[PDB]
Order: sequence, then C-alpha cells, then structure tokens
Amino acid sequence: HGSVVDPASRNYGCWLRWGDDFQNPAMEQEDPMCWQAWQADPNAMWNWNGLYRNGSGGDFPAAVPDGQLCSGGRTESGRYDSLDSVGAWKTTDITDDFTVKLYDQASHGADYFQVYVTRQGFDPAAEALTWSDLQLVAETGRYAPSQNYEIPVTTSGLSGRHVVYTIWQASHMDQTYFLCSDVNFTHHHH
Repeated sequence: HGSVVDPASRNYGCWLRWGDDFQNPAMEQEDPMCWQAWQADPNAMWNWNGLYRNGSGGDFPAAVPDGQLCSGGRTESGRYDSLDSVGAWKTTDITDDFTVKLYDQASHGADYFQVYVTRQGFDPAAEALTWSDLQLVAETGRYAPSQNYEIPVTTSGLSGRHVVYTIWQASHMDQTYFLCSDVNFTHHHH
C-alpha cells in the first residue's frame, strides 16, 4: 500500500504536515482543507496509504463518479470522502516537466500508471473535479516491484493551480489507487 508523496497527495500531505498536531484549532485558518478532512475522518490521514478500490478492471470512470475522484468513489465507506471537498488545498510547485513519485512499502509493483492533469481553465478551488476536466498526460507500462516508483511527465501550456490525478494499478491483485495531488505550475525550480 502507499500513495503519491511528491507532489504529495491530499491525504498524504495532510498527514505529514499535521499528524503530530492534528487537533490544532488553528488548522482551520492555516490549512482549511486539511482541517475539514481531519474533522470529518482522521482515518483519511491515519490510513493515508489505503486509498484503493478492489476489482475495478480498468474501467475507472465506471467505479469513480464525477465529484468523487479524490475519495476514490467513496471507497472504504467514504473514509476519504472529505478529500473531494472544493477549496484552497495546499499546492506543490512543479514545472511543465515533472516527476510523480510513489512510495510503496510492500513493493506490490504496478501493471501500469495513468497520470491525468486538470485542463487549463479549471479552478480546483471553486469547481468540483470531474472526469471531463482531466487530460491524460502520462501512461506507463509495467513497473517491477519496488518501494519507490517514478513517473516522468511532460506537459506544455499549463499554468497556475491544477490537480494531478495519478491512477496506480497494483500488480499483486486487482487493486487500484486513486491519488489527487494539488499542484501549481510555475517556471521556478525548487
């Protein structure tokens, strides 16, 4: 099990940044989207590595309705429901060309990865995430089992706030991870 750690997914980032002080009321001002997520279900963050469905068979929109992409279609009885919320999620700066880095403790492998990004014109802070807002920008073949997978991604013409949607088809069984990462496209490297 695992997640996208760079650019960190929504719940991996909420866990890493707040797990030591997850009850802090100041989070309401400093990180509203993590705050509403911690409020609704701390297990969205404690179980950050479990954002998967079993048995999807590659038909991904059929199991993940519009507005439910980041919760993985309310998998695990909506444990990750609050990751679907619309607002000013904290972003990671990336450039047009960027790498998606997964962490997989158990080295399950991957049959393939799909990386989508929200099209220019979509505002994740004001609009619900739907499949028609996404554009496929990377798609890979199989990855042998490892503890880290890296997907190189090349894009052009993108600027400002987007969501990256990484789909991880695990190799050990029909298990698929649906990982939203908030990003900010700039010319600045860091």
